[PDB]
Order: sequence, then C-alpha cells, then structure tokens
Amino acid sequence: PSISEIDRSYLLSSDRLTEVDGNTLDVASEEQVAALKAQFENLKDGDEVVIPNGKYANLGQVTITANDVTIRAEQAGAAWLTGLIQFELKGDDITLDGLVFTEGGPNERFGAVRMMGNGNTLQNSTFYYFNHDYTYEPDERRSEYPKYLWVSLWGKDGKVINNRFEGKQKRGTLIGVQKDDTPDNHLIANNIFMDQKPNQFNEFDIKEAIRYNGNSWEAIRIGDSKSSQWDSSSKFVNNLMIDMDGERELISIKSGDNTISGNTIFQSAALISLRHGKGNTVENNMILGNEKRLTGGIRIYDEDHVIRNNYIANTRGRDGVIEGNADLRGGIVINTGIIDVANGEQLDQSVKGKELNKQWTPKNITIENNSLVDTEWGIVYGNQSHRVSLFNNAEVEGIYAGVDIAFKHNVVDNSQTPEFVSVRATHDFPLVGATYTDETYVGQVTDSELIESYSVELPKVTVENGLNAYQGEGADVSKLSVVTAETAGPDYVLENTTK
Ligand code: NA
Repeated sequence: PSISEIDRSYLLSSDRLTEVDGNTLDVASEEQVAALKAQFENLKDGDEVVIPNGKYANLGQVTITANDVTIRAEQAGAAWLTGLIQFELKGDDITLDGLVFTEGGPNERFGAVRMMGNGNTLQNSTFYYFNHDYTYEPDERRSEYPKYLWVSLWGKDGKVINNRFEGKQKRGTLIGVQKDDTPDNHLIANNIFMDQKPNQFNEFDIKEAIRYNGNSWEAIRIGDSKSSQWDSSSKFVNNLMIDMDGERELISIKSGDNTISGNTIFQSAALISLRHGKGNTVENNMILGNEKRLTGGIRIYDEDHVIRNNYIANTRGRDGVIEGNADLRGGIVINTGIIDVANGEQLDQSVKGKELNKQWTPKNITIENNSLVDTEWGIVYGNQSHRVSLFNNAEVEGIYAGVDIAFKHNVVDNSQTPEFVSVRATHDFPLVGATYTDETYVGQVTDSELIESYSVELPKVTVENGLNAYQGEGADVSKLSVVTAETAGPDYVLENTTK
C-alpha cells in the first residue's frame, strides 16, 4: 500500500490482534460490583487485582492508595467498565492493564483514570465512546459545556502506552497533563487515537458561545498556561491518529522541552500546536491528510522550537470554521503573536493583556529538512488577528510576525498542482530576521520578494517505500515510517460495542 492508497483498514490491521466479543460477557450484579470495588480499596502494596471477564456498571469513585499494584483484566479486553467510574491512582507504580471503558463516562471531570502517583501506567486498554452518564449542559454563567477528560497525569514518570482511545465526542482534552515546576518525563507512546470530533450534541448551536465551546477538544494537552514557562520533558511518540478532528489543536503543547515525534496522523483535521512554552521538538512525524478538508501539520507560538524531518502530505484548507481563534492552517504555520519578541518582550502574568494564556510571537525557530508534498497551503507565514480572550471578543491592537525563523533544506513540492501555495509570505506581517539555506519551493509563493532565495527546481526524486525522497534535501526517508496497529494500540479489538 503506497502513501496515497493508505486507509484506516490498513493502518488498523494486524494478525497479532485477538477479537473480544462483548456479547459473550456477563453483566456483574450490584453485589459483585461492590465486591470488586472493596478488593480495589483493600489492596496492599505489591498485590494485584485480576478482574474476571464481565461488564461492571457504575463502579464510581475507586481510590487506589497502594503502591506497586497491578489491576488487570483476566483476559485482555474482557473487563468492560461501564456507567460512571474514576480510578483515582494515588499510590506509586500502579499499573492498569487490559481494561475497557465504554457505555459510561468519568465519575469526575479529570477522567476515567487520574494518574496522581509517580510511575503510574495505563496500558493495553480501550476507551470506546466513553461520553455518557455525566451531566452535560451549557452552564448558567456563559452557556459553556463542561470539559471531561479521559486520562489525566498529575505525577511524574507516567506511561500511557499501547491503548486505544476511540470516539471522544464531548468537550474536553482526551489526555491532560497537569504539572508543577519540575520536569515530568511522561511517555505517551504506541497508542491509537480515532474519531474524536466536536458538535455531535448541538454544542455549536449556541452561537455566542462558539469560540470557547469549539475549544478544548484536543487529543492531548501537555501542561497549561500557568505551568507553561516550566519544562515537562514529556514525549508524545509513535502514536497513530486517525480522523482526529476535535479542534484546531490536535496536540496542544503548553510547557517546555517536549518531544512530539514519529507519530502518524492520518486524515485528522487538527494540527500539532506549540501553543505555550519553549524548546519543543517536532520531528519525524508522518502527517497524511489524504486530501481531507482542514488537515494540516504544525502551528507555532513561543520560542526555541525545532521542527525537523517531518513528512506532511496532501493536506487542505487555510481557514478554520470558528473565527477569532487564530485558526490558520497549512503544513507549517508561523503564527503572529501579541508581543514584540524582537525587542525581548515576554508574556507575563502581571502585565494586563499579555498574560501567560495569550499569544507568544514565535522566535528562534529552526525549521529544517521537512518535506511538504501536495500541501494546498505549505509553509504559511501568519497574519492572524487575536482577541483579548476566548470570552472577550475585542481585537488586540499590536500584532507581531515571527522572529529569527531559520529555514534550511526544506522541500515544498507542489509539482502535481502548482496552483497550490507552497509558501505563503505576506507584506502584512514580514518575518523579522528570517534566513533561508538551500530551500526548494515548487508551486505558488505569495509575496516571494520577501524571501532571500530559494530554488524552484526539485532535486532527483526517488520513491523509497512509498515516500518521496529528494536527493540531498527534505525529510530523510530513513528516519520515517508509518505507524500501524502492528505496533500501536492494544493486543485486541472489540466487537458488539455501542457508541
Ligand atoms: Na485548544
């Protein structure tokens, strides 16, 4: 299967996968649910709970205080936890293994799994449309729907690995990292994410509330505005993402020193977003839009980031549907911001209008050896207007272009449809101190006079296992590979599920 022919059956297929039939599982009685629950809360260090095959409704608030415990399905995929539940993991070195969360929802808004301890792990588990049973209504203050997460990490050295997160379709980031002032070193790797999408419950019908109701549907948010000026040093690596269309941000990085690398992002109308925080690296990802509307690569605020060796193909669309959220899309988008970083200006919680949750003009960004192939909007130099907040629609006055953006060895290849815009420069917001080394742009370049030099001649193109390899330029195909269910997600698939 070569790039343009990839589809979800290929990505999700593997011989290694067992099939678990939900219809073969018995529904635990109220008495048995209670018995399982006491087992959880009576755990001593070093013990294990093995959950017999079955469906367990409304376990509710499950607090694990023990350390070095495993809670696992007796057969992977065959312990289905339904109705309202939250595992509150307070101990260290707690592992949840082979669980299913479906036909129900989190018992508290920070998720079915609150990883509060250190060395907590969630593995081989599946969430299937876990959007139910909790109250979900526009609030009285401002008709805002509540944000419910599925997994949150509040400790150190968490792992979320080999899980399947399918069908998140009510508001709230699917995974949230809530961190303090020191590195977290979490690993979120080898997971499958599918079919996150907004406005399935008429949320957007309240027109006045759209800018915030249409926000907070990320697949993962690492950090938050208050914690954003500290390092997380977390990794979001080797994941497979299919039809993830939650909002403009697929992955919202809001802290420093993170790695967002080697993921395959297929037909997802949502971008990797370096939203707050410094020194993040986005590398070796395969972003395959497959001509789907409003697909895109990476959008960039703040400083010192490295964007290297990504392969971004067949993406489409420039303007997101909700206005006022700077939702400008393309392969790689250098956003405008609201602070004069060329003169050393910072966001600062004390400075009114320039608080840490606002928009840090990008500076000192290295963008090197990327291949953008058949991208309708390739490298887009930002021109967004910004509003005071998600709740205040006034426009900010004073908008700045990216600074010290260093472009080297990128290939933007629109030779197939050269009317597509390979590089969108703009005299409305000229980059400051931008540099160009051995760039190759084929296709429309707007306000091209702003760019010192580039080549319009593609080097020798070979197809090396389905990818375009450009001789001596662009993404090195040796560092790239498509993630499939051969390595991503759990070791089983479920049947007879209900959305
Ligand atoms: Na967002």
